[PDB]
Amino acid sequence: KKCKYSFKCVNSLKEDHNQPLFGVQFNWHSKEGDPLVFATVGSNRVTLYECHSQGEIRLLQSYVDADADENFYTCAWTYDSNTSHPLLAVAGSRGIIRIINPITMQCIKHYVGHGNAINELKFHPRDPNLLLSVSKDHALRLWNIQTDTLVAIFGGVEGHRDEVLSADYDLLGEKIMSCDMDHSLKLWRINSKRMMNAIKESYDYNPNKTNRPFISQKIHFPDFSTRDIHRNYVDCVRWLGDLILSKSCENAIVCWKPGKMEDDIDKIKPSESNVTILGRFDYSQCDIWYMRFSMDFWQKMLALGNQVGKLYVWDLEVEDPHKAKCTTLTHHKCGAAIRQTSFSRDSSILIAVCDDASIWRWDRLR
Amino acid sequence: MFSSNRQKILERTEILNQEWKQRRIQPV
Ligand SMILES: CS(=O)(=O)c1ccc(-c2cnc(NCc3ccco3)n3cnnc23)cc1
Repeated sequence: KKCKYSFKCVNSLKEDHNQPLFGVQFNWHSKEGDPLVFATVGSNRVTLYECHSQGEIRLLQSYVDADADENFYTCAWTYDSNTSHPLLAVAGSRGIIRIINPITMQCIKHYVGHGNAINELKFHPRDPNLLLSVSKDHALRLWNIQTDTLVAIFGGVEGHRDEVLSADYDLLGEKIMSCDMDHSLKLWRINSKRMMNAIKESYDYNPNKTNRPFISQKIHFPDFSTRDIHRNYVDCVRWLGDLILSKSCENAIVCWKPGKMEDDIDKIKPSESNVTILGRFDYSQCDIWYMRFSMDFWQKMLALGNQVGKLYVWDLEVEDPHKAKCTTLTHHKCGAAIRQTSFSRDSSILIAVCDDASIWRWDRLR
Repeated sequence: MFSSNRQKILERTEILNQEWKQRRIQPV
């Protein structure tokens, strides 16, 4: 087979601040029937938009951080498990996580602790309170945003030894794959008895019932590590079932797995020395740092923007990655680096954000 | 590899989708 997915650019706009847009995420927590909403992050700004019929990109709310020198690199949506109220977490150059109420567009609270900039934020797929942050300080941190606790710090002697660029939980939230500037990819199992007990303990913590601080777990050893996939920085990693997708400067998203071809991901030991490359989703001119690929909810489509305004899309249901390419999405007015893309939960819309502050709306044909 | 990995994706995303279907998150 081949890819048949087609899209048409229905709209575009440029944010008035004129600064690079570094991140974009649709709210996948919105219920069926409710409008399709996405957040963009860039400079000290967080902006909410609604995707209307006829291709309209309606500005909903604009958050401006009081710190003019803040540079947001990422955002991630969640919800309050007690009130069903949507929440948006943002972070960047200041190394501070800010939790925004997306209805009032006000910062509710912030998490200080990382010793440098935050590159990525990911919420656990089953538990909306479990927030993972990845930093230029060489560590990953797991936070419980309901009890305001630091659950764990993933770092130390066998942790990343350079700026951590990206991380992803697997579909069921049992494990994390992370990657760094020093070409290393590391696995951290969070379904261990130690991690499961730390999560339970973070739920029981309340500073009003004790004068003692909550003790975070210090995870110094990953459950697998490799520097034998890419030859340079790895700025984006995602799970594809039990397989991994990661990219470097090579103009390809590499599909690989820990161990040999037949090895089960859950039988992989921390001393595993083998790795297997399965295939490559190739593209052009995307060899500058901080360019992220995305997938739709069902993981049927893969997308990546490049440094000259082209949006590559692949069909993940075509076995051979070399043959999975969709028609590349281009526009004569879209010539700036596309930092990140986001599909709506139903995969009907694909949004791209650029270095020139522009937003591009691509609607999928049936 | 591809076929069994695709089945793992289908099954695991369907669990996430069923969990989402039970939710009524307030719109923005
Ligand atoms: C000189 S410029 O062109 O204004 C410019 C261009 C790019 C960036 C920049 C963008 N994204 C992330 N992180 C998110 C991320 C994406 C993949 C992994 O992690 N950063 C961290 N440090 N810098 C950045 C900042 C300034």
